[PDB]
Amino acid sequence: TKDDEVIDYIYGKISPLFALQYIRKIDLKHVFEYDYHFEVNGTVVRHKNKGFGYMERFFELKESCDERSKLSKKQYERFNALFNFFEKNGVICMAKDAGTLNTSIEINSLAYHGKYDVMKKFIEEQSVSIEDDYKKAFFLACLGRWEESYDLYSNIILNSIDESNGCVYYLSQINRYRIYQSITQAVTQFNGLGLLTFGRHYKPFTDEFLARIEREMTNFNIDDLFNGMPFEFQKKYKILEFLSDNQFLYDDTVKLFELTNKVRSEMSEGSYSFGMSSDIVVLLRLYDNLRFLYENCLWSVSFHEFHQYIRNSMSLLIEKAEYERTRDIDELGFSFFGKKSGFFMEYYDFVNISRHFKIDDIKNLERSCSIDKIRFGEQEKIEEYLVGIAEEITKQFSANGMNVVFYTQFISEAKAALYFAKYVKLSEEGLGKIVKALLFYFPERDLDIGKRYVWLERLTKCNELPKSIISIIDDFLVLQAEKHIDQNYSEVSSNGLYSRDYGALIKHFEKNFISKRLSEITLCLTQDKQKQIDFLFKLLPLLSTNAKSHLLSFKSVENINDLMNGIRIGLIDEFTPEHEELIIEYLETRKVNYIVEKEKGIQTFSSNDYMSTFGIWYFLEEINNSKMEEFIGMDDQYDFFVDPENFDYKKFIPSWLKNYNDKLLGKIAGNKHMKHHVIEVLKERVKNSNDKRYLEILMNYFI
Amino acid sequence: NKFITKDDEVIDYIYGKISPLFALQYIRKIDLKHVFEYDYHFEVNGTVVRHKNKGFGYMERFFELKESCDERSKLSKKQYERFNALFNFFEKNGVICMAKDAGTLNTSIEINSLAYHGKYDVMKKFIEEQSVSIEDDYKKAFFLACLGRWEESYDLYSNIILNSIDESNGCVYYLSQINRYRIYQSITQAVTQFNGLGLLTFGRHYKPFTDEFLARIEREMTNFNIDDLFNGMPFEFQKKYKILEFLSDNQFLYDDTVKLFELTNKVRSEMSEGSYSFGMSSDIVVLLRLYDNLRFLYENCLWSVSFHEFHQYIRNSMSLLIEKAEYERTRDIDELGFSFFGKKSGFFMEYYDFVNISRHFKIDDIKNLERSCSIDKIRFGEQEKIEEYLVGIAEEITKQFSANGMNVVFYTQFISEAKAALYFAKYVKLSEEGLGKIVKALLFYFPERDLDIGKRYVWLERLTKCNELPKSIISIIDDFLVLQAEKHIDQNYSEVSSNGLYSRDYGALIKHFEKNFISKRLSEITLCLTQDKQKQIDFLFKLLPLLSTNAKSHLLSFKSVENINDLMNGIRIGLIDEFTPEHEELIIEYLETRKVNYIVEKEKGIQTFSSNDYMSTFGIWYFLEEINNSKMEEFIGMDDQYDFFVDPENFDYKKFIPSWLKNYNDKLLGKIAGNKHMKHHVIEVLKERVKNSNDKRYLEILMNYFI
Amino acid sequence: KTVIQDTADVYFKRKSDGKLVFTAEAQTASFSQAISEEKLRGGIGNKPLYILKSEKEINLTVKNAFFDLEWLAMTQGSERYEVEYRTIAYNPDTEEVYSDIYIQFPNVSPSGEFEMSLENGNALAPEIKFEALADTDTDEMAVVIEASRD
Amino acid sequence: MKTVIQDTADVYFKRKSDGKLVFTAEAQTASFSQAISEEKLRGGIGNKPLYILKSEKEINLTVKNAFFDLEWLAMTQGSERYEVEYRTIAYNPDTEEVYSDIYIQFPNVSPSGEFEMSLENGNALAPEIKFEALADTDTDEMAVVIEASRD
Repeated sequence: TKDDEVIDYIYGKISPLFALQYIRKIDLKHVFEYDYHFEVNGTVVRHKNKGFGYMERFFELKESCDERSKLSKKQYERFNALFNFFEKNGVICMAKDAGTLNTSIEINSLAYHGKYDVMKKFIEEQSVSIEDDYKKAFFLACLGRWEESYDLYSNIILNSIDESNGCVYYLSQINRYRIYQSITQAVTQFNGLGLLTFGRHYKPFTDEFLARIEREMTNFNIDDLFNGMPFEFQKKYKILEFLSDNQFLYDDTVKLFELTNKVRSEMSEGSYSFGMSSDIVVLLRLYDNLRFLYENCLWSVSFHEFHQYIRNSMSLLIEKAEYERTRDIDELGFSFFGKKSGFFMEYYDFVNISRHFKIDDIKNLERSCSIDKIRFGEQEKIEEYLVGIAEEITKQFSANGMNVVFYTQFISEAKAALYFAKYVKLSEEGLGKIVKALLFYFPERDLDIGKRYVWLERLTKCNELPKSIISIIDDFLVLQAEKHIDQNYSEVSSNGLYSRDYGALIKHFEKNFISKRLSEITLCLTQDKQKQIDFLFKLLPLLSTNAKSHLLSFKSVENINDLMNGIRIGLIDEFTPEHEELIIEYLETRKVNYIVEKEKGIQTFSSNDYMSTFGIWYFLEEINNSKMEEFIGMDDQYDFFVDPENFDYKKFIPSWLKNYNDKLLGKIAGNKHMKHHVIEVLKERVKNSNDKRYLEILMNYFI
Repeated sequence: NKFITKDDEVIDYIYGKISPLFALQYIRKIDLKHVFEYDYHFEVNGTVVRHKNKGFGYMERFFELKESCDERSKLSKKQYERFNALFNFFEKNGVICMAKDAGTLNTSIEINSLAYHGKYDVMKKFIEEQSVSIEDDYKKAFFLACLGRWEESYDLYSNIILNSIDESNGCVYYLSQINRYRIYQSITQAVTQFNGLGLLTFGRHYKPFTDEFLARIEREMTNFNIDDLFNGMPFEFQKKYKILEFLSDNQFLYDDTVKLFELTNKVRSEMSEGSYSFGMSSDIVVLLRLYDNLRFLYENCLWSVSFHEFHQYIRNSMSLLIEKAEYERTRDIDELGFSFFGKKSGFFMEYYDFVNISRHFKIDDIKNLERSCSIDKIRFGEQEKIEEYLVGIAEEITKQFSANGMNVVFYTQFISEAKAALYFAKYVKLSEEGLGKIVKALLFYFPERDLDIGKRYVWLERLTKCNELPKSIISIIDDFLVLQAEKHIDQNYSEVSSNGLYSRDYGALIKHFEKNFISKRLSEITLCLTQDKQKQIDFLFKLLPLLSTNAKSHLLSFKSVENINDLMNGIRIGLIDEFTPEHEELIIEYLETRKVNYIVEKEKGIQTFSSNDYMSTFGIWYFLEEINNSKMEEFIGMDDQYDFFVDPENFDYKKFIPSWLKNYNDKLLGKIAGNKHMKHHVIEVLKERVKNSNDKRYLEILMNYFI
Repeated sequence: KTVIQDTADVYFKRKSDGKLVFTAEAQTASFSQAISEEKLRGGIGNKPLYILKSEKEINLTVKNAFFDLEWLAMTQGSERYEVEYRTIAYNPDTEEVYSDIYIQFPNVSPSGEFEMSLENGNALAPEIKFEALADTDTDEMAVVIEASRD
Repeated sequence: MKTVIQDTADVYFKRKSDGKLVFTAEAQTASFSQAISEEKLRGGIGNKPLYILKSEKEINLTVKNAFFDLEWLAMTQGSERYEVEYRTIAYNPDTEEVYSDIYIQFPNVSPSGEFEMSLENGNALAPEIKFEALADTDTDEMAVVIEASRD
């Protein structure tokens, strides 16, 4: 009846929720005994209300003006508190009066933004409240210091008994269980595989600590934690049941599954969606879950299941965005959606993708989405985040002290961030910092030479190359050259790229380099350092004329490896009969090897397979020697290249065409004997597969 | 479990821990870890590995006793009987041997529930028989529930729940209570959805339940809370049957859904990389899990099988499996791709898979699968059992709708399965009698509310895709047309459709397969009809080719052509060879009227649409030379396609819709490709669309004709 | 992190009178236009002289809980169901409400699957599916009214 | 016996320059991937050469059953880059008889897996790990395959 009778109930069943900084909107259905629905857009719909509408009156009063003053001063303060709390969580109006809504999301946790230095300042500070200790423990846990976090959690849980607030006790116990689980899995994985992956045995935790934690929680179960809480905590805080077990992520994941199926069906059918689409719901739910789990200092964010959920949500959103840009015109689109408002990727989305993905998932995204067309906004914060990452890497790996525990939790984020930096614009000084961090101080164990060069080119793709980066690369290359002085310092790579590609990258943009340091190094080279002369032989274009003249003496003359290395730099332009003789010698040795293998039933596949370039030379009239025809039957590529009319086209693997340079593909479409057959395999592959490169080859050159 | 040291003690322990589980027909394999307190882990294959064991391997001891014939004889007769019971249970469940010695294993899948096979008549006969035991009562309750007689199902379940405690059975009480709750939920949702939208749907307010029953079901269980059913009831059940805990809450369809979501993500990731998987792939696990779930929820007589959640699960699992099969059909290998697993199951769709697709799918999702995957290339097996299933569906429909008996409750459940079966029967080679029965059931007795005159033609044509048209089907479609003609006396009948085709397309379909089809009964109907009753004039003129020569002359004296619909239909039947200037004058008059109402609309500013744009066909007339009049050009600017065809010289290609080319004939696409004025823009737009989309028809059209 | 959302409005009405059934909103509102054709006709008769084989089917979807209280009760105790959509569009340059969009169908048929028996208590949401139905006379289905005269 | 169809595989690791057999054997998942890629890193050359090709090339691996060893593990508790050997059995489809064994060997292998499962619910062991096949500048490398069934 009276307005005071309305507002007192709301305070009575809302006010205890002030201990938490946030509650998700869809969780408010629990605190009202399932009476209403509170949608992810902030609107209100009634479900089981049969009596007076205690919900609608509050929004009626909020909209009204004079009714606000008709209450008492204490009730006016209560209304002010309720209004402030509701505005902080985004509940705007009700469905009947609902107009246009612009939900506000804002993560303020220092953990999300990765400002570790500020965390370091905060930690060395004397706490004045239990909440401060809880925050400090979480900051330590995110910082990798997994040992002291347990002690601070024990202290906060011991000192929280004599206080009328069970929320801190409950949350601290959940966090303690989580850190214990993480410690156990970490030590197990260490003692199992780190002796092989890292090269040594690493034991960050003393045996006493593991024994104590095992003794303390050998007999603890998580499902019955809430039932052991007092009845008041049973009653007021029913909004926190869903966090006790792992059923919460189950309930979110099933909803994501249903939404994903709906979105995929929508995409396949080619329909339109009015009102609220099925992807805005996913985005809002994802952001709500993120800020719930972050602002309230919940440790569940550093586990695999949360990563899977956020990964799937982002992948679905990006796929829908890519499909949106390439939809057909039909006869309805322009009137309803003109001047397409493309899905802009802001700083929050970039941080999410960088933190929660691995390299394989990003590559999978790149193979099925033209991610370079997507706009990238708010670039200053992207630059700040990237520079902070680079500085943290440099600081961590420059000193003698490396935190292995924090190394496992951080190296993936830095890896993914420096990979994804390809599609965004960078400042010059920031580019210098990032390139220095990627080249010098990034560990070699996890990142190889070829991977480093590929990453450097990826970062080069969007920004030009000024002189500072050239000097940085020159310094690292000189360091690598001088390190290659021990008799056993062989180099390895996963893509077979090595330092030759570094030289090529330098030469591609700037053309008249001198590199005085390398000239000084080579001028003092006397003799008897075979691998040292071989190393900078492939570095010849970056050397001086006098250095070149010095190097031409005691040169690795004509060996097949040396022949290919020298012809890859341009030292040899046209073949000589000696080169043909060496090619024939290699072919004859390979034929004897093939006879031996056939006797033994052995087949070999090599990344150093020179067997294929010989047919390439023969087909383009590089070599006029006519004794190649006797080596038919060794490898399929040789037969295809040299005898187009004799090769059986059934063996023609269609993955070969990807590696051909464009002028071959122009020349491959000139001879009659290779036009009737390659066309058919091209059509079959383009029809039965979604590879766009095959379509490009079929379209531009053959047709 | 720290005192297990003797072999006979091992057998006693295993018997004590397994013996309560002989009441159920079958139990899920992967949930056996719950019984043994997480001690071991039963992989879905059937092997076992150690998980939380620190003492004697009693399961290992039983396994090694199993393969040792001599040691099996070293036990007492009572112990021999216990071991035999254990062996029979372990063989029925599906477990075979240990993981460390597992070689090649062939797990068996079999479903015996009569509800799954759709044998309704035998089920009715079983229902009418006299009961024997309480388990028989449980079976009859399930059968009554599946038959749409939800009224007596509640009564039977109440009787068994009242008599349950006398026999000291534990499983029957729990299962009966759960089934009671689900059947109540379903009754409530049925009446609510009835009063909500069935009034508009069926056209009447159907009330198949008396009000007192609703009052009682509301009274008895107002405050039923289902999560407490396991926890609140005695402890011996709480310690023995801990495997059956999940049936109470809703997590029993959440855990499986989340696991399927994870496996789907893994399979999709592996598809886009080209990885080769050894051992148990990530798709075999889905099939095994789905079959175990089906066996559990169908053998043990549960009512959770008619719900939307379980249908979603089956839909997703089957769709993922078919996607994987289609991908594995076409891919590239260098040398060793075929070396690994040098064979393929090929996803041979068996009888159980066909039943699964029929029961738990709708038309839209089958259409999605048709768009994505190529089902025609997938092989089919046991064409005899599927024929039996389809004929059973047809006979049930004929029996139900032939007499005045109609059960609306059964109608809500049976019609989706009937539709899905008759749609998906396109890819399976059918017999003669079965084809005749199916065609009769589709054409005559299938309700017109769920299937208008439009989609029936689609379904019949798709059943003629993989089969021929023998004399019986032609005769029965002739019978359908004759029934339509006898029906074509109503003064208001309009033959509405959601596809655009009517009874004339059935006759055209017949004439395509067999031409010399001078009709007999239709000829008499036409002859007996005079000029006064002219409602049948349209239906007869639409169906001109199916008539006699005397009927031809009579219709020549009959009928008239004055408006443009008559002209268009006569063109549709091939009667009209050319145009005298009179039809041209009529076309010009229609075009002129279009201009005046167009200027009116422009004055008010509506736009329009009107859908069947006869002026696009007029532009087609103009381009393709059949009409060469010059007055046609006065109407440029009506539609985008009109300008695209009539005057390509002064037509901007921004206004070109790529989806027009879907509706282009072989000869028309050939003619348009033969031109030079607009060709290059056409190739450029088609290339732009093919490059960035996944429509195979676009690529085929671009390739075959323009190149 | 700010997302802008829009609304719509749906109005059923039975023919031969003005009985009004309506939904306040259309959340899902999956409007799906599709085109599909297959090989057809025997091809005999020399020239076909006709290329107008067309198969245009229109599907709709609505969300609501408002079934009207005046005649639902009277019928509680096949004359078409024509619908009229109404929505608004704004000029991107000015972002001001200046155009009213009216979409009209003169003949529809409700085709809802009566198998929505779900397991838990949902948020009502009785999704209703509609199919564009056409007679054999002329025109019908798609008619659009465009405002923003200025 | 209706429709399942299964098979099996085997995995053997090795420490280069030593006879130390310290690793798993089974490879339950055992996904095996090949990928050849190229980009515009040669987008420009002085022309008239002969070629370079390149093709990058890289092959991945992943196996999981654990239980590496206890002797060699003990002696390592107190960087040859390792080598692997595969052993798989194939049967003739016509006769379904065990007649062929496949020998696959990769001379170099780089173990690099995400050293954080951090899954909320404790699993039944099976720490899946992946491998990358390292290649040098000398010759050969990658794969050597031997085929049995000389019947």
